[PDB]
Amino acid sequence: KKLFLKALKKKFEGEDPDEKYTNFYCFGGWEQSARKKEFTEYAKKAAEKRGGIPFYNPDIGVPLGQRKLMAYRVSGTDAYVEGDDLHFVNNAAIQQMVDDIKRTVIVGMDTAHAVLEKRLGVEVTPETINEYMEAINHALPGGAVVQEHMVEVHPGLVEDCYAKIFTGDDNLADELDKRILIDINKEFPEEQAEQLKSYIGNRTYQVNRVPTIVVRTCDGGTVSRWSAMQIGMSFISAYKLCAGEAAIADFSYAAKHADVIEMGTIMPARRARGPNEPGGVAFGTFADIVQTSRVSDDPANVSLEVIAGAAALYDQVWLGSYMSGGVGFTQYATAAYTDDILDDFVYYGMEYVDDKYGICGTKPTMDVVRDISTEVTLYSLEQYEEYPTLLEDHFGGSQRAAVAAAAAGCSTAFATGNSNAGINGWYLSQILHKEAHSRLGFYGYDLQDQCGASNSLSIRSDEGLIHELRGPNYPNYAMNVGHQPEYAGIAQAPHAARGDAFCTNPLIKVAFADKDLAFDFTSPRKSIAAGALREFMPEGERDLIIPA
Amino acid sequence: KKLFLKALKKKFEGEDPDEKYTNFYCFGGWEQSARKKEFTEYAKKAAEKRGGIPFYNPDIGVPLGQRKLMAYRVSGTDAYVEGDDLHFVNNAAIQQMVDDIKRTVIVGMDTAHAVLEKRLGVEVTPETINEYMEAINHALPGGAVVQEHMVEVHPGLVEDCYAKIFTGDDNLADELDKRILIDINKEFPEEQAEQLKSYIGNRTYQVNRVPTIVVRTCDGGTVSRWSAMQIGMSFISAYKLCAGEAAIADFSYAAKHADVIEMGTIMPARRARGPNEPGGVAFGTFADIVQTSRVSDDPANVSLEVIAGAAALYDQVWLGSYMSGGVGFTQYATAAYTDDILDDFVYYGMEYVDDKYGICGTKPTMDVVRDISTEVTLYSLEQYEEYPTLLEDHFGGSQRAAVAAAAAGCSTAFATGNSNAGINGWYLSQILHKEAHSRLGFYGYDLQDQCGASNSLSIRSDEGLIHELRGPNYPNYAMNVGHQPEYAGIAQAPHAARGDAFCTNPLIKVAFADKDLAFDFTSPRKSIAAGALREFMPEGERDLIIPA
Amino acid sequence: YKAQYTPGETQIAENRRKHMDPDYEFRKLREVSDEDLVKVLGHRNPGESYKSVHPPLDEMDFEEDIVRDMVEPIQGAKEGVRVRYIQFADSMYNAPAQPYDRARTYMWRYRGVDTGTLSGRQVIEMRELDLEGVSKELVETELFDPATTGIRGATVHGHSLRLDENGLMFDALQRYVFDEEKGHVVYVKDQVGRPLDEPVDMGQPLGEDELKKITTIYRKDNIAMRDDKEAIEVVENIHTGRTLGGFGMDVFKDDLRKRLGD
Amino acid sequence: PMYEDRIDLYGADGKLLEEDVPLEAISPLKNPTIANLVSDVKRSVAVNLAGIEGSLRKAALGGKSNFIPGREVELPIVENAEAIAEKVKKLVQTSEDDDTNIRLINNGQQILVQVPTTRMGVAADYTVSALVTGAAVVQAIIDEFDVDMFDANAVKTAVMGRYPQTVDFTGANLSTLLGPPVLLEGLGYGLRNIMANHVVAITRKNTLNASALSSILEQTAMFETGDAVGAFERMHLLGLAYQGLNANNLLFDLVKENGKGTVGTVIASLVERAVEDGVVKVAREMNSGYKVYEPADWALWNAYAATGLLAATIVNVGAARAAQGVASTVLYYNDILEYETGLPGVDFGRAMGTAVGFSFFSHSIYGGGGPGIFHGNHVVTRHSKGFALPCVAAAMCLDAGTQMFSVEKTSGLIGSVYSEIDYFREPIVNVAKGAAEVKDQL
Amino acid sequence: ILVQVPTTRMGVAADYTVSALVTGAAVVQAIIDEFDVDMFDANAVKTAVMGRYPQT
Ligand code: F43
Ligand code: F43
Ligand SMILES: C[C@@H](OP(=O)(O)O)[C@H](NC(=O)CCCCCCS)C(=O)O
Ligand SMILES: O=S(=O)(O)CCS
Ligand SMILES: O=S(=O)(O)CCS
Ligand SMILES: [K+]
Ligand SMILES: [K+]
Ligand SMILES: [K+]
Repeated sequence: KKLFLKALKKKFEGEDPDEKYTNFYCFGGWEQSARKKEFTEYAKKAAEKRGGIPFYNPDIGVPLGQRKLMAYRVSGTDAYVEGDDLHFVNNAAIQQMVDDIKRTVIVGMDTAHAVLEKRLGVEVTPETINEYMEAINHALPGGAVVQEHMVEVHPGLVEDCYAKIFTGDDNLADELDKRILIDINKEFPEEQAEQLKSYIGNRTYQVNRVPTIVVRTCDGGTVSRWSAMQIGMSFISAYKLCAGEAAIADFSYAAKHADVIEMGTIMPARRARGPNEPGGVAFGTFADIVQTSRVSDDPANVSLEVIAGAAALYDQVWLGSYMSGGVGFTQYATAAYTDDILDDFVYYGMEYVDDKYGICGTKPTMDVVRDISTEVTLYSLEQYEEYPTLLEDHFGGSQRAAVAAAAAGCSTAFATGNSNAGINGWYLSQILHKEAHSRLGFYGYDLQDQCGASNSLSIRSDEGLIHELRGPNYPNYAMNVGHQPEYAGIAQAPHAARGDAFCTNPLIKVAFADKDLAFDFTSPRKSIAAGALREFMPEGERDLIIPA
Repeated sequence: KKLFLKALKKKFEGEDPDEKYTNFYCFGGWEQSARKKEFTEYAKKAAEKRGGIPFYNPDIGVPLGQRKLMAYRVSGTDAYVEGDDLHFVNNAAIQQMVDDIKRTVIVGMDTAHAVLEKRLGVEVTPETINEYMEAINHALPGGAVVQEHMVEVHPGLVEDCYAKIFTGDDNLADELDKRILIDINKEFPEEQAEQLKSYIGNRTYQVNRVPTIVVRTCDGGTVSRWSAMQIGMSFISAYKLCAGEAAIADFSYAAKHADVIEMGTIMPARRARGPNEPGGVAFGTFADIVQTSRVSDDPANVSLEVIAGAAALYDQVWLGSYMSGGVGFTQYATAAYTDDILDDFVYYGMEYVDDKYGICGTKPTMDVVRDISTEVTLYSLEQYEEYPTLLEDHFGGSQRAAVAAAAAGCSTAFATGNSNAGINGWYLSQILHKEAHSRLGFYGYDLQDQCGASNSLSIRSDEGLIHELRGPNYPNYAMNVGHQPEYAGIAQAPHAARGDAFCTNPLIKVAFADKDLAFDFTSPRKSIAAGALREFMPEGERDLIIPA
Repeated sequence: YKAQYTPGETQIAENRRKHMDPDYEFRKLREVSDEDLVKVLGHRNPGESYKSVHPPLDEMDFEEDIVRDMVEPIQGAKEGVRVRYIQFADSMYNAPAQPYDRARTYMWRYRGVDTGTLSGRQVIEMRELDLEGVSKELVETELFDPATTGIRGATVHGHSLRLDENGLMFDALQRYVFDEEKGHVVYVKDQVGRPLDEPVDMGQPLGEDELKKITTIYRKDNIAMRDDKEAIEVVENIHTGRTLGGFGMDVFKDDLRKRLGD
Repeated sequence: PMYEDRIDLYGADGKLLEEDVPLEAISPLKNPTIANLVSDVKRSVAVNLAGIEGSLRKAALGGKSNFIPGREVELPIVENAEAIAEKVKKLVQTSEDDDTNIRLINNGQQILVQVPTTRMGVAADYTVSALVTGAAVVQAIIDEFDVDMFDANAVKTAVMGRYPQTVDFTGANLSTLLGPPVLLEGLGYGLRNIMANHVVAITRKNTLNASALSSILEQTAMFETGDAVGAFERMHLLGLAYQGLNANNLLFDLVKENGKGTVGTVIASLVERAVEDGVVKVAREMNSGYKVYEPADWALWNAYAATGLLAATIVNVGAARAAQGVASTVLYYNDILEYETGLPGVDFGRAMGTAVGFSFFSHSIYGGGGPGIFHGNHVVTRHSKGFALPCVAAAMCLDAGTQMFSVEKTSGLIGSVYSEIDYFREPIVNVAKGAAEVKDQL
Repeated sequence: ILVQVPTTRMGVAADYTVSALVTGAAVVQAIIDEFDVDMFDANAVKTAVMGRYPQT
């Protein structure tokens, strides 16, 4: 039975789901909505503060709710909410996810430890490292360690700020303080733990989480710098160095350049941003940030959870605000993580692949890509044709294109273990979709779509790139909604199918295996749902330093 | 009698101000401080939320408060606070100042109106403009105007978001809705209003203030884009255009490129940031953002207020966080706006200049620069020599260098009406300061100091530039504390002396003459002091959408 | 050529010249054993051999470089000894040595020097062997008042503060204490704050009156900068030369003429 | 000639190479060796075949501990380096007769690729050499081993890294002495983008050849930025001649006469020589007896001061055999020189200003690093217009092993690839050759 | 004025920005020399020719 039928039945209560006809213009417009009513009341109360500056007013322009305004089920959850509750501005959980990614940086410690031993004649032991890790959990949130008459940051404002450590060296891990250790053997299933440790080797890393209030006041480019400053201070403190000598410059260079792992890379001038902004986050990097891979062996579920997180990050926040703004792109994104619609299409594709090829059962070929992409696309289109309330749900073509193609692309990757085969399948799905419905998406939806087949397997300059390393700055992808969240899913898809511990970076994967993060990356859907119900507590609020 | 003597007396209560000897090691360390005891208590309570991860701990590293830990008086106010209350993370007023600058963009309306009339055959009247301004005050904060089934932004979260209009056309201004008008004739003294209009002509501009919660979630580069999107939506709505036709692209191009006035420009890759981040804000632009010029005829007062705001923006936030981070640079900055110390030096310089040359009484020559800079520097140095509690106050050389040279530089500008003469005076002060005390600032304080004289009046490639247009990305200036805030003062100084309505851009000056801004830009000192006392209410808090 | 060292017509300027003038021998005011010196430095144990950072120069093989081999390496570099540091705070109340004063002195008088000047501290980084030789001279002579010259590698706050009840400079870590019985300054910690097994007696503070005579800082209640018009004039001359050079159009007028010629 | 200045060119060994040469014969605008050098800098590309092979084998793609499990490709690339190099030649050349040069490095573990000047001539900037070499290596490898279409994009990624998701070639296995212009601090800074350690590795740690190479690139860049235009041109030429090319053996002799000296004694020697040569004269005497000096020739004084600067660097850092003191040396050479004379320091304070920041950022927490990683396109050391970085090159030649970020660690492969190019390795003798070739044509 | 910078200058420069950079410096100095612009006014001429660079 179709996975979306439950949600459709509750969304269109008391309506014949096979019926192509219905009643409109009979809901009282915006007054049908509890949320729109709340908004209007708050708008009124606000007049005095605004000194009469006109504000939110439903009588301006379009009269919303001539049709029935939908609630949405966050897929896999019991959260049924009006769409307004999923807007990133209205959803504290979506905001904290972005801030948690943005405020995280990973720094290798082996170079610094080598500096300590070869240049400063200091011996490094688990005991000195534990001392260092305690020092930096005082320094990182803004406490003084060296100078007299320092003023300091209010700890009540930065309780989310901390530093942890992980190592591929099991003997060292046994000696490190459990309070600040990310234990790879504890957090991951055995086979994943072994795979991670084989790529990490006997290397050691700290994971620094800068305060949320800092990245909100400032930006992503602040983070690696903030981290490096307090890494430096902590080494000076814990190892009793000259507070400013030649060897200190080596720590800085390591922490800022040579041994630092950032979440995202810088943008070109036209869309200029520093590191650790959403545009610089590669699809495979985001997939590794999401932690569903280590608590689930269901490849469809792992991919679906990545897409949910990626939808909020890339379409809602990045494209819907950073690169545009206003009412934005909530429903371009929610189409990919509500009402179990995408779930149905993906689980159909996985079943089809499992039966015909086996999961990771065949080398990628154009024959295999065409077979899977066509079948999954056809099936997805037929669902929208068979269920009128489904079509009324994904009322925008772009939404329907992204969802069908995601299912097509992920399935191709499930079969072949190849992400670029996956996106080649994605582009076939799109142009097939176009011929079937004599429509696709919005005005400029398929720019990358028509460019896509040729560039999917290209080896040229700014065309060829393994999909895992593509991201929002890949030229074809730089502008448009309804792609990037799904590309993250396709980057995840072959590795979930293979049961890989990670997609692109083991250090990133391990760095987010941490319960002390505010956002729960093991299930982006459940956290976003909590934010929709206003049950999620974000970091970085300023209640302690402002009037009541 | 010296202007700083009152504050010194309260800061060092019951102590002989001439005595070169005092008692140390007798205060109980950090427990002498109410703020540090508050910090320690919150840190303890935080253990539970942190699951045992170590946190703020005064026993880590240096034992603060071996000396007496000072309170600071915000200059011109009755606020005496511990320095911690002036840290940008602890001060919601400093945070809101940065956000108010960041979330502001100015857009010309004449080009759009020409598109409406010449390409779309629509007539523009004061009435249609009033309709447009009502539409955008619904659309800018995230309300729908054209599409059915739009979700919207909670108005309670974005009450600080609005659009206003100003025009050099008095007849048009008389017919616009006063609720959304910035009235040049009302906000500026008559002669300043005339000067502004002589540059502006009869042109019309809108000032869009994007929601605080948006720039905190995202960044400065979001703002001109957010503005442009909703300008587009509002024109489409108010003028009943096709919702997506060729002429619409002209609006977008005008609002994003051709007719937009941003606060700051982009950074180079090494310190990459989008528009409207602090590093891109030129000194004369910041001087124009500060509004003291239109409420005060005292040139020293106008410059001093600009320096206070600039200290918070450039040293505390930009250099102290964006470009570094951690405990940061609070007192490098506060030296320039506390205890009326800089005030004394500047008012000494102004009186010296007024008596000998007259305000704007002479052409700039090296003779004049040498005379004023030397005199003011000597006087400022002798104060630190004459008052032991003053030297103990500005205990860091960088602080003392910046404050003395600021007085030297502003005074030079007061006499000559030339900002470049002003900074040339600044650099003379610095190397003179160095010879007198056989010290100057921190390790790398005088990079720009030693390069300064030669590049002050240079005309070459990346050396020559009129000082008003210099900023934090001017190469010599890109790295170091204790310069940029003071440079903003020097940029303001000759224009304050001249009684100019603005320093670099009349449009920016008018755009911040607005009582509905949260931060009071007529007096940065008073707002910062209110933030220090936790009496300032910031925008963008999320209490409405989170648990209690 | 007869070197001038620095401009100025006051005793402060003269004191600076004497510090820089290599033919002027520093007056030795006190005795500090090699062991106590090594102890306060806090880098190594007295009696142990110097540790290397790289092999000795003769055990390494170099390609021919005439220019390099024209420069005599210091002993510590010959032996490949690690680089270490010593760091002072100098009270602004007429400490006998002052930060840029130190740097200019070192670069005239010592070889293979890395020195950093700051308002609150002045540091030397040097081959440890040669560092110890240099450091002895820096603590035994008139360049060192045990009361107003603090040895400190970190937490350096104090140069700008009032002196304590016994006339000693502030030290947040109190690496030295006042011995009331003898009236001596005694180091009980090394320069980074590790407690010493056996404290080191640095002797008596110099008098206020003696410091006023020999200090290298200008102060209004002693000899004001304002009184040294010669020094100010030369500072302005340096500033002016830099300004005109940066502008270039006038000082290079003859160069421009040729570029424009024909 | 435009200018009247004549100079004697001396080699790194202190011996006369070419006598009575007009100043413009060493101008970047006239000297044919400098032209050839700049040309080679722009068109030369280092390809790391072993790196490509290793990256492919592990699917270590995009660098910085990126791995993409399941996308591994196994190819015997280094084993077939000669066949690959020949195909790269065919794809990169414009004719069989052009100046394309391919050379195996480290027995084929690496390759030097020199793109023909014809391609450079119809390109806007210099990125073409990497871009074209990149496309050639990718197609050569795919063609040589018949790589499957679905594996082929891994080869592209292995060669050129994260581009175009990144603005540059992050994690790539090819490189060029110049980085992409999109990472430049300032307009026209291309030739300033070469780390001091690269200069040292390229010149095989020979002191004066390193300072010469750095000076040639810096001063040539000053022509590109328009700083060496009109009034300022002669200053930069004299700077190049004296500080970079040991004109009249002044540099070699200041070091020689101060082999057991200090920064102070180098200054004394320099000031004396300047008075002797009429470069500088007493303007007035002060009450103490202090003599205030003034330049008789401003551009020439700056060149003399700049020469004493490099000499003082060699003497003080050479004495330590530890490079960390170079920043300190550059700073106090100028500081002491100014108060010794009342003259403006090197580059009118900008060399000194640079050294202040250079000192800070090589001894603190806020950024920078060891002295070997600095260059003219660095925010810290960009500020002097050609007169500071040659000291850094010289200093790293003299370091005997005190650095973590040493020449071998940062620049080993780079030295192996480019030091074969004779003009790179021994610029002084070859620039003198170029000067002789054109002195009569001026 | 149309200014076409000699290929000789282009040949020893890394990229094409040299032509604007050199022309800019020539025009700035040409104007200052022709009218004997005061030292304190001269930086206004530079700013008029090359704009906000290098703050931008
Ligand atoms: C004015 C444009 C042209 C443009 O540049 N963007 C618009 C409008 C813009 C506005 C609408 C705000 C408002 O109404 O006040 C916003 C929200 C962007 C913003 N400024 O914040 C938006 N669209 Ni549009 N826009 C959407 C969509 C769509 C779909 C709607 C088709 C339908 O049958 O309803 C069509 C494109 C298409 O036909 O494929 C569409 C076009 C259009 N879209 C037409 C208006 C069409 C009309 O007159 O109704 N959007 C969608 O397909 C779903 C996602 C939805 C976005 C909001 C969200 O994600 O929650 C919104 C995304
Ligand atoms: C460790 C360094 C080296 C470095 O790269 N930065 C340091 C330390 C850094 C840390 C100190 C944090 C801590 O103690 O935990 C911070 C706050 C930057 C950060 N990471 O957040 C800072 N300095 Ni510092 N730093 C300062 C200053 C100074 C002054 C202090 C001299 C004195 O007598 O106290 C001197 C430089 C000088 O001598 O000119 C100085 C040096 C130093 N500064 C020496 C440590 C000196 C020591 O051992 O005590 N700073 C100042 O001059 C005042 C402003 C003050 C800054 C904090 C603020 O602005 O509120 C702080 C700015
Ligand atoms: C030099 C550079 O650092 P890197 O050398 O790139 O590590 C630069 N930092 C800074 O300039 C720090 C500026 C603020 C801290 C020092 C204030 S004195 C930056 O992060 O881009
Ligand atoms: O109608 S357009 O396709 O231009 C934009 C839809 S969001
Ligand atoms: O001591 S340093 O000058 O390096 C930094 C002072 S904040
Ligand atoms: K509406
Ligand atoms: K932000
Ligand atoms: K502490």
